[PDB]
Amino acid sequence: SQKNGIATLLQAEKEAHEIVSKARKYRQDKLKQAKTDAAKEIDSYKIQKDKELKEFEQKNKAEAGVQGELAEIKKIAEKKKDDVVKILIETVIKP
Amino acid sequence: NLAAAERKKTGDLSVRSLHDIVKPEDFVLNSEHLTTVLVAVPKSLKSDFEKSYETLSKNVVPASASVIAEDAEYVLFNVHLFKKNVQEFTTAAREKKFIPREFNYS
Amino acid sequence: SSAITALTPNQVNDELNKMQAFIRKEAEEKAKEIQLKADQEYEIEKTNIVRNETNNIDGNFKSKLKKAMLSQQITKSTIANKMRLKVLSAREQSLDGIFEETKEKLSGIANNRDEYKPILQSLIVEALLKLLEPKAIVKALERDVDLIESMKDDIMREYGEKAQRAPLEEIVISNDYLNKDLVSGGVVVSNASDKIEINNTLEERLKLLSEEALPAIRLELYGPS
Repeated sequence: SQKNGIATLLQAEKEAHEIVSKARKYRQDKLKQAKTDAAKEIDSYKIQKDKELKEFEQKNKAEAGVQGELAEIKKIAEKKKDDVVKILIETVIKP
Repeated sequence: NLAAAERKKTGDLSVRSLHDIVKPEDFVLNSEHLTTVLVAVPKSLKSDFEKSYETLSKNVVPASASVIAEDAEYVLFNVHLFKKNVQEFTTAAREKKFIPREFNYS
Repeated sequence: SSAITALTPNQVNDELNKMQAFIRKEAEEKAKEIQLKADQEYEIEKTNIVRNETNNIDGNFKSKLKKAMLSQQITKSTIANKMRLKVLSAREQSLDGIFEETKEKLSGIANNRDEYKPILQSLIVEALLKLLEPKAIVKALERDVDLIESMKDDIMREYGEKAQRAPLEEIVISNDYLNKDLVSGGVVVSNASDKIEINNTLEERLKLLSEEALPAIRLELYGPS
């Protein structure tokens, strides 16, 4: 008899083909997973860049280093002020 | 009419065509690994074939041989084995004075 | 026996098991390689898909970021200019307050007849000396006309000395009065033909003085920039 071994080997081949089929299913699933994960990574990356620029703009006493000069101007002015006014008055009223 | 008087239409089993001898049951169809080879063995080496064919090459199906035909000088066997070992098997068989009959079925 | 073999029924079983083990193992290895290559291809393709888009994202992100630092720099520039502008404006207003207070003091003297009278008389005569005509029209404020009509003799007597080569006949006090919001004190002296006008008001003298004294004051308290 041959069938008692042939059928055995054929059954083995069948199980084998099932195994390979499972493997190929795995392959398809990975191929789609590539695209899905790619989408998620692209979106998260875009959000990250937007956050980076936004944080660059939201974070990144200008009149403090000038008042010292303004007070100086007012000082120099007020010092010789009354004298100048006095001369101006006595120039208009005295022909 | 069952008692038919026939005549020699061919030569011996080692060189004759086999289309009128073999039948689909003798072959293993549709298999990624398995295939069938036919071996014409001179009658004086029948016993020699029967106890050595299982190791003529690797991956020979054990106890798979069967007498397909027989004439006055030859006995035609069939053997199932892995396709990738057909070459080694036929070479080894030719080394042991057996005549491997080439038969590519489909 | 319908069974051609050189092995015992257990040996052929062992051999069959060996062969099917070979097949099974081959299948398992094939599957393993399939899944491994699938993982590698997953990584490669994911990397490519992501990169193809990040190449476009970083492209415009670079452009946007480049135009942000520029905005910051422009902000800094505008502030830096604003401060200097505040300095110059401070200097200008500083020079403004002086002339404003001077105008205030003139307006103060205007409402002080005790000192205003000899000053008013002094201005009327000076205008006459620049006019040099037998007759002259005087145009003053509505409040000053009383004071002026009470010192015509003084004016004519004073003018008839500093200009003996040009006597004065009659002084006419005009009916047209000066503006309250324009003139604090002083007069405007015109001639008969009304061609020559001499604005001798405090505001006019102050302005004409400011036209030449302002840059002098500016280039005395500070320096040319």
